[PDB]
Amino acid sequence: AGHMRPKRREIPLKVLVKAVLFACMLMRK
Amino acid sequence: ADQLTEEQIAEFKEAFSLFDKDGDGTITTKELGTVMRSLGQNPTEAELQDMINEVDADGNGTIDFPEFLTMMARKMKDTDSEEEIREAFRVFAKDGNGYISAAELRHVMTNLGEKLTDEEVDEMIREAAIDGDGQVNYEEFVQMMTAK
Repeated sequence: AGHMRPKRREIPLKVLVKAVLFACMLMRK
Repeated sequence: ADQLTEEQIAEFKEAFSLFDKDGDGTITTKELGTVMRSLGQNPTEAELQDMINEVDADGNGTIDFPEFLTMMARKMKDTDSEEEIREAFRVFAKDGNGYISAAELRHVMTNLGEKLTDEEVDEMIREAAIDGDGQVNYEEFVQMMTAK
């Protein structure tokens, strides 16, 4: 079908937005 | 006990300094209000003293690391995870659309007005280099939230 297989070299951010998707629950109407 | 795996602690760690100006090891109201405002809520002075009241960890207007998230951690208990992730996008997406940019990382923090260098982001920029262009829309922005 089509293989690509990702590689790991650098670490992710998962906070500079996650620390924004986290506070979007405090008062979501 | 204090520091877990990189992506496990990645959120509350970095979001640990988000509020913590003083950082007695807790989160204060004067902080929680400086936080919220960047999401698109009504900038109230008591909103921060009120937000820590009901989610009171110490109740001196301070919230700890396991409590502030108890609401996103709640979304982990509740299956409301489907309708929130698209509005949680709106958090950063004030355009109601959202385009592919790795530079977004720098717009979120500066949305609060954080200060970073060209090399700091050259790495944080390359930490997201896709295909070889370097831009990322709602696909990696939500996946950033949908993935643990």
